[PDB]
Amino acid sequence: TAKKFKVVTTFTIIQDIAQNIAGDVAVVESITKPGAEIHDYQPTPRDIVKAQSADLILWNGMNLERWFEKFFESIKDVPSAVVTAGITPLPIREGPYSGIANPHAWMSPSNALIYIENIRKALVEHDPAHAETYNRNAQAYAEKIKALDAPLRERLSRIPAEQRWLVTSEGAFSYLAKDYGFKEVYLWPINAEQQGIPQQVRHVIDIIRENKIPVVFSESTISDKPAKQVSKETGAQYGGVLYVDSLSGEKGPVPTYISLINMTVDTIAKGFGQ
Ligand SMILES: [Mn+2]
Repeated sequence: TAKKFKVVTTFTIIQDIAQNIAGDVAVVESITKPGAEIHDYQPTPRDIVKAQSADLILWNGMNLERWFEKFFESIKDVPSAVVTAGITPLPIREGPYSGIANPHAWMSPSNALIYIENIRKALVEHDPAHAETYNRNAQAYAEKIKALDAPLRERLSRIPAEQRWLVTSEGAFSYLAKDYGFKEVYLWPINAEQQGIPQQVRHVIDIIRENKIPVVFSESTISDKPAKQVSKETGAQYGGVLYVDSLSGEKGPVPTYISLINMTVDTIAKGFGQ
């Protein structure tokens, strides 16, 4: 066991999934730090160094990392792999990114099985000496992710179907909402320029009052202020922060992809009174 295979991912969710497949034969590091905004991140010369010293670079695609393709052009002789191949996208409904794929495919545990398989195939292709370890690790981790779905689905099914409105800041939850039958309301369709402008807040407030939706949420890499404004002006409580674009630090409450899915579903469920 000389030097371990080095994998660099764009952001922390892919880092944790890939590290579960890598196990002990590869080290996986994320370009973006926990808590950093991932959509419009601005890479630095130190990020170039980190990616250039990798043996393999993984990214989400589906219009997540607006910085990645310009960034990757600076990188020489390092293979890359998009980990969303074979996932059917949901389009963004409105705004300047309307009609392109929503990037947040990982919030569906079913979709995470495809992430796992894409990451497995890339590691097997570019580090074939350890294919047996990657294959075995991916099979074990897929087993965990697959069993994750039933308790979550049952938990959210307790909410009456007609009351299943998921009101968040970024429209980051479309794939989770589809899986578990939530209608989707958000202050902005995808992180970008305009986030909490008027008209946006206005429309969400009207839908809240119309349907007496009991709770609204923010997310961990953006400002909580628009969501707290919406809850102050309406009958909805501020349900807290959901995790979607970033894990927490390793000593934080959301250190892993599994903990992110569980925490986000628990917070939603608690926002509705379990
Ligand atoms: Mn996002």
